[PDB]
Amino acid sequence: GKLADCQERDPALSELYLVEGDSAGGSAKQGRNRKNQAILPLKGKILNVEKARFDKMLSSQEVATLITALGCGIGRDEYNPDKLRYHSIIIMTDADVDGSHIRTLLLTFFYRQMPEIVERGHVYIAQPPLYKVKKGKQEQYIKDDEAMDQYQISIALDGATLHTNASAPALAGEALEKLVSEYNATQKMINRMERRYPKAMLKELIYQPTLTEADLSDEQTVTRWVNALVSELNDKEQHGSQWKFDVHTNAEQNLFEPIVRVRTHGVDTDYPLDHEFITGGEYRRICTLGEKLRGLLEEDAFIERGERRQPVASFEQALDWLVKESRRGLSIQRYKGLGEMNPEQLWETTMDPESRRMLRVTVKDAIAADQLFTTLMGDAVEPRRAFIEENALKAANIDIEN
Amino acid sequence: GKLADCQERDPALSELYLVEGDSAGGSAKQGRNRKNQAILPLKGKILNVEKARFDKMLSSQEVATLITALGCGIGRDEYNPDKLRYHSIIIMTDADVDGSHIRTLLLTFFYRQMPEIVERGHVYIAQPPLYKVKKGKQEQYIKDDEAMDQYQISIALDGATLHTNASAPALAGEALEKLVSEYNATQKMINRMERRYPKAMLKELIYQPTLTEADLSDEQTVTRWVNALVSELNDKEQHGSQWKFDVHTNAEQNLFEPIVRVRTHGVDTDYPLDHEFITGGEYRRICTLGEKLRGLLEEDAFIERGERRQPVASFEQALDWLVKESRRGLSIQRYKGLGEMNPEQLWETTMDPESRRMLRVTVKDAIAADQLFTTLMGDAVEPRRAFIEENALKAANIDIEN
Amino acid sequence: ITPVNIEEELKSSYLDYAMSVIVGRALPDVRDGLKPVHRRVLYAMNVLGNDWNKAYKKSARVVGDVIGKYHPHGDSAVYDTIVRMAQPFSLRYMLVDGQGNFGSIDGDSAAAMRYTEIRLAKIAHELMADLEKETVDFVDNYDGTEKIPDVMPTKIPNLLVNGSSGIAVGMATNIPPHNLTEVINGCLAYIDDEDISIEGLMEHIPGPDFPTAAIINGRRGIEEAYRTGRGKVYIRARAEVEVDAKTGRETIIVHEIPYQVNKARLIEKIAELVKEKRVEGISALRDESDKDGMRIVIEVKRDAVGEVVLNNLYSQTQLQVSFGINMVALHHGQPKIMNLKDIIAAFVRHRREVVTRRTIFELRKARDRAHILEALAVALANIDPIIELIRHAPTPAEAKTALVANPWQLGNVAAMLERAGDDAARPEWLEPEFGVRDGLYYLTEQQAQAILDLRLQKLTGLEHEKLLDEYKELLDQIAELLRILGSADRLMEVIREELELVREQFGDKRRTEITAN
Amino acid sequence: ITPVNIEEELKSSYLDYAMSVIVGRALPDVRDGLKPVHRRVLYAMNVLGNDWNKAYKKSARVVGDVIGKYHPHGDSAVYDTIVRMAQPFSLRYMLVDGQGNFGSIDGDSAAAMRYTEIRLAKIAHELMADLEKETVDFVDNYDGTEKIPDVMPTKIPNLLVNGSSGIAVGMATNIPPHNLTEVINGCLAYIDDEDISIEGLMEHIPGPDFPTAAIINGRRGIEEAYRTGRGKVYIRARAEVEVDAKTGRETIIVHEIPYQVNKARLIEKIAELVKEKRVEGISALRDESDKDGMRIVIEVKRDAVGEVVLNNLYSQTQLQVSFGINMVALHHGQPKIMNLKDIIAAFVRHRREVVTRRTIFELRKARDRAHILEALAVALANIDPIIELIRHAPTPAEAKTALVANPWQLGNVAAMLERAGDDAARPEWLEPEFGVRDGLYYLTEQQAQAILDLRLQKLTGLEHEKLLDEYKELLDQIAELLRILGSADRLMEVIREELELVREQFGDKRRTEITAN
DNA sequence: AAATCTGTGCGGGT
DNA sequence: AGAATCAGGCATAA
DNA sequence: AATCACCCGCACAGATTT
DNA sequence: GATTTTATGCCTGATTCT
Ligand SMILES: CC(C)Oc1c(NC(=O)c2ccc(NC(=O)[C@H](Cc3c[nH]nn3)NC(=O)c3ccc(NC(=O)c4ccc(C#N)cc4)cn3)cn2)ccc(C(=O)Nc2ccc(C(=O)O)cc2)c1O
Ligand SMILES: [Mg+2]
Ligand SMILES: [Mg+2]
Repeated sequence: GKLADCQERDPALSELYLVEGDSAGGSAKQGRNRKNQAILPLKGKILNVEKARFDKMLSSQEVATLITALGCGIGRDEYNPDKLRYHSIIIMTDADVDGSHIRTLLLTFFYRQMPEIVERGHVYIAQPPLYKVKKGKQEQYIKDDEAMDQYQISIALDGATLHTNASAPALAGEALEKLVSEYNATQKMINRMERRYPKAMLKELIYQPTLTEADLSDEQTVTRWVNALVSELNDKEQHGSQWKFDVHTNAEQNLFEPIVRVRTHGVDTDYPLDHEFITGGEYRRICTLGEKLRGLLEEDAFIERGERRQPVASFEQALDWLVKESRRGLSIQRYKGLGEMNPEQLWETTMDPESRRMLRVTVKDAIAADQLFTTLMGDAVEPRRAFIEENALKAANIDIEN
Repeated sequence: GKLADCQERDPALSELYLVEGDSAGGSAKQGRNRKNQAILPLKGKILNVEKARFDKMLSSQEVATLITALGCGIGRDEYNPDKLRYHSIIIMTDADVDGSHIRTLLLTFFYRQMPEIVERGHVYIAQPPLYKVKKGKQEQYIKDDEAMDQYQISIALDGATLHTNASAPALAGEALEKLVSEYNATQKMINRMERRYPKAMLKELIYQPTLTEADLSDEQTVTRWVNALVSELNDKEQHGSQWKFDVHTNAEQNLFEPIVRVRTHGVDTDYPLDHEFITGGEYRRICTLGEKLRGLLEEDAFIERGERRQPVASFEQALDWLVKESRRGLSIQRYKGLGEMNPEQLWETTMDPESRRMLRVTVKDAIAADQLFTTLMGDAVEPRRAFIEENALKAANIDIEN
Repeated sequence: ITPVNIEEELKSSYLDYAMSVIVGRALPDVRDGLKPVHRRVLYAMNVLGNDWNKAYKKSARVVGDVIGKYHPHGDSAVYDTIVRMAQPFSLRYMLVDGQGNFGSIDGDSAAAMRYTEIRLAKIAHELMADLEKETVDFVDNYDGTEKIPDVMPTKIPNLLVNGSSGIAVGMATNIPPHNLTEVINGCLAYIDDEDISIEGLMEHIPGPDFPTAAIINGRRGIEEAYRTGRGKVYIRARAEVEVDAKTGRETIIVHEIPYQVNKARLIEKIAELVKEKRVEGISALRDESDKDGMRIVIEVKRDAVGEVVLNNLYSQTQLQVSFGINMVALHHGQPKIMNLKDIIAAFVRHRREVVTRRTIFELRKARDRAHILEALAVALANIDPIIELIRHAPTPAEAKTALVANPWQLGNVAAMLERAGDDAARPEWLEPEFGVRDGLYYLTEQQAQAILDLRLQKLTGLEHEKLLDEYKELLDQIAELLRILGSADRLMEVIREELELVREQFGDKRRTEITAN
Repeated sequence: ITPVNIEEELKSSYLDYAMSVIVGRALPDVRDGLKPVHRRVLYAMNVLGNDWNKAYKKSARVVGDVIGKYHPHGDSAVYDTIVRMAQPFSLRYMLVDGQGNFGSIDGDSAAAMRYTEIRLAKIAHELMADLEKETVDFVDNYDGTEKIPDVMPTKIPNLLVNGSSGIAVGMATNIPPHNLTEVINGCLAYIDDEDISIEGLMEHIPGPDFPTAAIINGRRGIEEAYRTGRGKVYIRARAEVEVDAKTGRETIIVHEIPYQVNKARLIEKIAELVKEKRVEGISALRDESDKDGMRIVIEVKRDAVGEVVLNNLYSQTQLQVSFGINMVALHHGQPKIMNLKDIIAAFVRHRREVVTRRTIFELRKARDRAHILEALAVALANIDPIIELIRHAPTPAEAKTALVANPWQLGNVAAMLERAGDDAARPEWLEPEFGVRDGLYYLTEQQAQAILDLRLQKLTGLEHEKLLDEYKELLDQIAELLRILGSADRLMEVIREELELVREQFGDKRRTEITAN
């Protein structure tokens, strides 16, 4: 019942798969090496043995079918890991949050009921793809979002793109690639500090010259600096917000802060660029990038895409134009789940021995793992809530940003 | 077995229904009178006992359940019509072709396996409605298309409709109604013979006078009629048609060979008219209707419609406007099947003992019925093909012309 | 075959799942009290133009559109969510107007998607008011192809009015309904005075108001729940004992039942209890509820007493239930326990922000329209030279350049500009080079393009006067919009007027009665 | 209650059912070779704008639209019909481009509606060409609310190339696939001479051509089928015997199997036959087909000859099959048995009708456009009186009446207005009162309204000349359309050019091989 | 040892 | 006699 | 998430009776 | 057009231990 057995009888070359969803299991049954591979679809979420009792565990059908399929016993004085069929086991769940939840449930079951199986290293986790990209001739699969970003960046700078400053220089690859990588890293760093300061404040600081706090002292040049910053911010404002500046001489080094009134109708008291901000390394790297990102572009300039040309006046405009031009004849497909894939794709992505990729589960420490399982999967609400709160956004505020 | 038996045990006041489908069965169970009515839904088309062997009949689940529900035996030496249950049986299938096919299968089963049940008159056929009409307060149900057409015609001439021709005449009811009914009958007569001639020719011949065969001659008399008809047809076109004509003589009568062409380089080459056509009664009744239907409208004419006056010619447009006026505050719905009807509607339309309508099945001759059943439901294809071809549209092409 | 520790995999997977369920599935938002599925369903229905005064649509169409476009989940959950919103006995104020079979209080279940039909309700359009005037922020969908609102610009206090119920990982939320008029009066009282205590607010809001119109017993639980955020209350059914003299035998009649109670299960439980001799003095049980109303009849034995047998039913049967009030909601993307004053303050701040953004958008649009109207009026003032110059134009670009590089006389229209002076109607982005400088208008590129797109039909007198009328009214509109932003009291006056209008439009009467022990 | 004879009821009911099935479900139409379900599905997909170079759509959307709007039947039949058209091993030229798990040659399965996607194919747009130019007849749907084409204006000979298979009450039909290039060559040969014999036609069309590329063993049944409409042919698989020497081993390799045969069932049948000792000399059986080709390997014993076992396999198992050609189709709403010449003649007549109707529609549109452009050109030559009249008038209605009242002198544009062929560029519905009279022009109401909508941008030279160029082009277009409608030889040239273009675009190579016994 | 009888599958419908 | 344990209901997701 | 158990015509093995 | 049983938290009533 709901188990496609294999032909191999020796329990050292067989495999077993625990597929999520009936359609995915049906598709996988077609596209598999029928000699030494088996399938066992799971209709949905399964029993949690950590909270449930032994009698209810035996009463259920999914766990009972799994126990029958594995071939080993259950409980003390009957369990015997030597009588094991399907020496290799693969999970292969979906790539969404419910897939991770089902994976955690299966790991809890295997660890609590059959510790020796996990210890000996007979449990594997599969890594199905997420994106598929075709460009007429080339076709490939891409996992998660990071690899998609890397592929997009590489395709953007794939040939041509000889940037012209004044008449006809040529950065020609590596310099432009380094500049793009640095710009993306700085933007990623900026994106993770939106709560503390406005985006526009960080964006404008890169183009303006360095503050040079070493030679600032009390020359009163900070007043002109903040005035120019406020005027530049207000020049291209398109949201109705207004900006003002305030300065004082509480110490030897004069201090200043902006005041912003925004669409919310409430005014923030200050966003001070205090001693920590100027001494912080984030502003130092921002100024480092800005030093190379000054007004390098001359009166006449353009980007030399392959058999194409377009005048430009800003680096972001050139990047956007290159990205848009690189996405002309590119086709992309996104898989919502395992049920969207035909048997050939599943075979060549997850079930082919010569091109599949998997992870082996191993145990580092016993007491720590037992404590973690008891804390997370137990029937005690308060410890679980405290653990979730500890690793909440309060602990996500990493100040390294690197 | 999906059988909801009634409470009454006396087998002289019980009833049984064989509903088509599952949704209709559920609605009937909801809306039935639980005291002395039972339901027995059928999932789909049932076994054809005429072709199937005796052993396979008892294996099928549907017919086995039906036989068990009826309570009588099956086969010789065990059939016992005296010990019968559910003395009244109602079919009540859907109102489409599949319903008729299922009805034929059930009738074949009842006649072949239980002749005495059919002979004694214990089989009834229900007749649910098709159309529903609403006019604010006056709402009702209409069965079959002919009743709908009659209802529409009656509502079109429900009061008013005083046709003012020249100064102040008044048909005043019966004359107009009889004229409209006769015109509709002639239109139906034209439609059934629409294949053999164009619509325009038949529609224009009614306006023309009689052929006047008395003064017919080879020259100066045969040509005038056909030329007048062609001229009257040519100046009323919207599809780029063209009507041409020729005549000939064969020492007996002067025959016409009119021709027409439209949206094709080909030509039929003949639409002959001779003594046979004029001798036919269809032309006689066409001339009889056309004698009244002439250019009676003067420069001033109108119809005294309720709070409306539409002075126009070409009385067909007046009829269309009257139909539009009738449909101004009218709503019509067409049920797709028994599933659409709610339980109250099913209760009050066919299952109510004091407002339902049914048909009783009786046998006139035995040998004729047996031969018909063998010819139709038998496993010989040639007699069935011959019977279908004989009663095709060729048999429907009745030349009675009345 | 890379290795991986079991502890790290378990930790990462469970934390990701818990965070996603907490911030995406169960708890509602304090500002509008809608879970993401409700917001996505309402937005999808709004985009299709399924208004409250048009033909119905099949449920399957809307469900499929919601699944395909915005919500990447199954069909059963979405259809059940849509069905629960259309039931008169589930929500205090229905948000979906449905036609078909959406279940019943007895315990039946709705039909499939293929047979039912739905459309938006009249009140629902108030939740999505001023959605197109840049009032709320938009975020990308799962595949980065669509835009969904981050929060609706609600005009109804939806959270208190409709309540909520949800189960998350490590926490849960449960809030009962309320009455609209009382909540609006409380909001106005808070607007008048911002230091009002809980006792002052409870003058206008005595307590909950369920749809089923049961009785609430006790008063300490409500006050404790409002003061702290956690409490317990007792809901008791409405029943009576009636006797017609004659035989001297009384009967118990029950008209109403508590919130979230099934009639069939209650009747069968009563039958089972009286079967096993666990309740004395009950002879017959019947249910005559049909169409007209709800009626459950219990005929007692001859020697029994109505009060004694009646009091046992509350103790044993489910005619009295306990409701646990526990208020949890998302404030700024984190869970928190709220009370009444915090909810009212959040609603008021949301309204202030929405009104400010709407005013800014309207001001920008009015100024942009007035800018083009000025150029059209100036061009019509000097039509003959304009056409004379255009006739000798080799191409439209040369005509546009000729029009731009030449001053023009104001003419008799300059007097109107005397009312339009003081730089009140000039766009912010416009430079001081253009516009009237010394009684000679200077045209821009877009103004010249608009002039070139002028039809001959507007050369008549009536069309000429309509532009002047439009300009004159736009000046007053701009003045009013400026005055609204020039002070803080006018904003509160506008908010009060809107709340009063909503109360007048959607007011209703109270159902549930509160009594002490 | 009313009595009714069983015989009459049975006769009427069965005749109604048989007549509905014969012309409603099973047999195809000769002109385009599509059953009603195929036509309804294709039209529904076309209306939604699901073209061949756009994003895919879920199958549930199309199925629901078809069920609700056009086809009142169950969903399983519609979905199976949609799935069958997307399989490369069922149709010679696929009509639907699918994405998902649509099954394989083993006859395994197909995923449900919520796990697949579909769109139109490139060739499928050739069937529905010139649908909007009033080239075919429309009929009401089952409730008099929609319109559906009576027949598609097909440009591909669909019936011959794709074949058909259907069962009815009292008759059936079965036609195999063919090659497109051969059929187009046959049609071109027929157009040059209508008295061509069957032997002449068979020179361009040797025989069927299945998708699977089997081998046809015989040549006598094809002639009988094409000469009388009924015949029988044999389809044989492709296999060979290869010897590697060493120990004199023999192995049988099977590449290509016949049409409509499942590989898994064939393998299981061979295994059952060798198991039960009914076929001697076979040792082992294996399958090795993976993504590159089909290969079935059979090993034979060292004491047997490969040829005998191969012939036994051909005679016993399903490696060799018989196919009975039986051509039946609807001609004018009645079944009829046909041969190749009748089909070709019907297709040619259909093309002639479609081209004639399209030409008439295009001529009408061109005449209307030229009629409007004449009025605009005449108005552009009297600018000063027109603007004076418009300015003096107070209302657009008064200006329109004043323009319509007086004639307008042609001016310098009289050279081209009179250069037209008298009444060639004049609408047929226009009265003789208006138009170019003796030395003056008379305007209608619609022409005056069009004049009032003119922009000032048209006063430039380039815009003025573009209208004259367009009018001159339209004159030549009208002349060409009139010449096409005139003679009966230009129509054949147009048809030949269209057929040649189709052959160049969608041609391909032959697959099946034909050999004698 | 020649002649009947008995099943299976193809594609649109309850 | 009174703590301790075991079921069932509620609303969005496999 | 694909499967239920029949109707319609045609051709062809493997199985019973003459 | 109809077809299973799980996770997650808090409250109740009913049954089971000492
Ligand atoms: C849901 C889907 C199916 O369809 C829709 C619908 N649906 C309808 O509009 C519909 C469909 C059918 C009916 N039918 C009837 O009302 C009648 C009533 C009746 C009663 N008696 N006779 N007839 N029933 C029938 O005709 C019928 C036909 C066959 C039947 N049985 C069998 O065949 C059968 C019987 C026995 C056996 C056995 N052994 C086997 C079979 C029974 N009944 C009404 N409405 C609507 C919208 C959609 C939609 O747009 N979805 C969508 C959009 C976008 C997206 C996206 O974003 O990707 C996703 C999704 C949709 O997919
Ligand atoms: Mg999923
Ligand atoms: Mg039907």
